[PDB]
Amino acid sequence: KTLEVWIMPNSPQPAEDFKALVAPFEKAHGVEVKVTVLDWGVAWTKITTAATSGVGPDLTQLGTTWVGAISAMGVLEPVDDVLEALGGEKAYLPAVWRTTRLEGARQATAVPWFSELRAFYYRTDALKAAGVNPAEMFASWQGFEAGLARLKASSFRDPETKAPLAPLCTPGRTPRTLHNAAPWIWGAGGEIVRQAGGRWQSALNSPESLEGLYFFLSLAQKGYVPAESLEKNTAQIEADFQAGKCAVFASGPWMIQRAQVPEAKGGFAERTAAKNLGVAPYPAGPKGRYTFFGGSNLALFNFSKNKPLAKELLKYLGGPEAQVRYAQMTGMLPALRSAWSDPSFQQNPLLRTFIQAAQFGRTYPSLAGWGGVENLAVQHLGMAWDLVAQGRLTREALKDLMDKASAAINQALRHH
Ligand SMILES: OC[C@H]1O[C@@H](O[C@H]2[C@H](O)[C@@H](O)[C@H](O[C@H]3[C@H](O)[C@@H](O)[C@H](O[C@H]4[C@H](O)[C@@H](O)[C@H](O)O[C@@H]4CO)O[C@@H]3CO)O[C@@H]2CO)[C@H](O)[C@@H](O)[C@@H]1O
Ligand SMILES: O=S([O-])[O-]
Ligand SMILES: [Cl-]
Ligand SMILES: [Cl-]
Repeated sequence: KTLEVWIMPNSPQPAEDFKALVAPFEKAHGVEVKVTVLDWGVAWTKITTAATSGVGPDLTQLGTTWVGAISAMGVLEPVDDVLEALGGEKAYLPAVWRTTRLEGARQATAVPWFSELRAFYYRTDALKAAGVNPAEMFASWQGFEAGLARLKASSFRDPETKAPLAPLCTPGRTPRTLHNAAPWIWGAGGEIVRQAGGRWQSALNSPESLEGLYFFLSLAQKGYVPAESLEKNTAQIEADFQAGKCAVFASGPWMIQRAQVPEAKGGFAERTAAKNLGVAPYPAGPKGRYTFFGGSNLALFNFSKNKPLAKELLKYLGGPEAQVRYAQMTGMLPALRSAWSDPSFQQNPLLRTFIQAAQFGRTYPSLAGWGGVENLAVQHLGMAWDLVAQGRLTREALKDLMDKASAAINQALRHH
């Protein structure tokens, strides 16, 4: 007997860690779990091709923001039974519960696996050298910009690179997601989409969304993000932070784990950044404090030939033992609320900051059209980063680009 599972790179050795996670299950049931690791860049294509073709695994990892879209194609097995066996609605943060289904759908189609949310890594040595108190820098938009100005004026040089650090690293290539931009949209009192009388519309071109997006993109145009960074993607910016080229960088809790792993094993423990590593929440914007809260769920294709066994594996991977173990392996947080209280998560001072930041966590709505909405948004946001790189992003040009984005998004949303 065989189960196939598709996962994304959640840990330093994704396949080996997942095999070690499921070895007790394999023994107890007399079964082999075969795993295939999909890059996040190609996962959507691979998963939607399995969905329409009927050729795929028994289980796939799904990003929380994708559950609605894949569920709407009618290809996922109901898993309300698994969720009831895991403790039902009360066993999960409501934000997590809402990712188990397409908004407004009758049955659940995904089991929560892990949660993640975004905060700022910072170089503790660089902020001390600049005279920046992270408590002031990360409290407010004004404190954020004031600390980036101090980091820009700093005479600090990395002790390995013998070079200055960039104040902020953020990618300017066409993003794959709005994860980096969302907290600035939200902090200004904006939204990506808004429901009015049942129907979803873009709000990327609202005055509030434009204020937040402009604030964020203009940090790079004011010189706090180097030119080189706007020609880089997330993976390259992450490597730059790890190699000691950036003072401040937004990411998920996984990087805490990677900071404790040797380079040999796909970590960065030997690097100065790992030994001078701090974490602070996103600053409060004028309409409050938000950060992106996501993670990944597991779903069972309705064409699987091993549904009963597959659901046993969903109950295993969703349950307390596997939930704590996999969070430990990945640096992610458990999707199961009770597992947050495990003392292993409360003892890393950096992870404790992620946990506290979850009070301001915000999710995308679970829409059928989400894949197309985010794809359309990031294509237009890619062009606004192109203007930034030329010093030509004006409020007017950003409004023009978000009006186009909003037309495209409203036209896609009318197709559901
Ligand atoms: O949008 C869909 C989905 O996104 C989820 O967020 C994902 C990001 O999409 C993804 O790009 C990000 O990828 C991380 C990966 O998790 C890490 O393991 C990896 O970390 C190491 C890695 O071990 C090495 O192999 C790699 O080469 O280098 C890095 C350096 O430390 O870093 C990548 C790149 O950022 O992971 C996110 C979390 O899963 C949301 O969570 C979800 O809600 C969305 O639906
Ligand atoms: O940053 S100035 O263009 O508002
Ligand atoms: Cl961005
Ligand atoms: Cl939103």
